[PDB]
Amino acid sequence: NELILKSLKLSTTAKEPLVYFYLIRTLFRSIGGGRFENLYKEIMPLLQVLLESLSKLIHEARRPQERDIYVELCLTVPVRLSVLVPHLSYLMKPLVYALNGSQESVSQGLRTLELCVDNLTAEYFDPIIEPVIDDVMEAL
Repeated sequence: NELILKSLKLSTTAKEPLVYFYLIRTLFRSIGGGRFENLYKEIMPLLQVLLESLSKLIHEARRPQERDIYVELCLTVPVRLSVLVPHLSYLMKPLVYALNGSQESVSQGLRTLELCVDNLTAEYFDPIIEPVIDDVMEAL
């Protein structure tokens, strides 16, 4: 938790903030265990909202690689789906970006969508996907 919070805090003021996001991406990729999602549960909203803000307010400065990193962090959260049922609105926006990206991002987005459609009930999930259903279906 301390590492994640510090990484974000100096990412707010680093000369090249992408390095800290690379570190967080590596951490999420290489992490696995029962207690770590329990530790991420408390700090989920801050990370989600920060990734949302950076993803929406980026204009592809150097390449789309920063947006790719942001969406990969957003959809590669190690927590189980049961805890992740709330805050799904933060996940919905990067879904279209992932589905419109490269091969790995497309695969990650498709895996997230498959995990989402079957577990969640229709009446709960439908309003959440409604704002971006047209673009999601076009990309699909």
